[PDB]
Amino acid sequence: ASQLNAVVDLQDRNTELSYQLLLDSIGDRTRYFSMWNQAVDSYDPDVRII
Amino acid sequence: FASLAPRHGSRPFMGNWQDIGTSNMSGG
Amino acid sequence: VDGASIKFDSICLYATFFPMAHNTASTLEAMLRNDTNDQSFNDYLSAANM
Repeated sequence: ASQLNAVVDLQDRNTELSYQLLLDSIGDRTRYFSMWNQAVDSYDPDVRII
Repeated sequence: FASLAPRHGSRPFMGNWQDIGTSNMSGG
Repeated sequence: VDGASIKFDSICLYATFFPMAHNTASTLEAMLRNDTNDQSFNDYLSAANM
């Protein structure tokens, strides 16, 4: 009825990186959760550093 | 609100009082 | 789709000051900083838009 949008979004926010850093602080990020496709990007440590 | 709490024995298993809000930020 | 395109080069701000006397404009400044002399405005439409 009031039609007043409660989501005020600002384009100098990074909601994606705010969620990537939030999952690190609350849980073990190495684990794989398929439902949210929660599988963190991870290079091999012996390929980067020879 | 002891009727909402599980009973470990005959005492209500309550949480702590000051554990209600969050305070975490990106380094702070 | 029809190829119209706008491009803004520069946007400048103008402000026309009344050249009021520096004791008259100091008296008007000091009267308008009272809580009883607050400038109160009103939208002409004054409506909720649903």
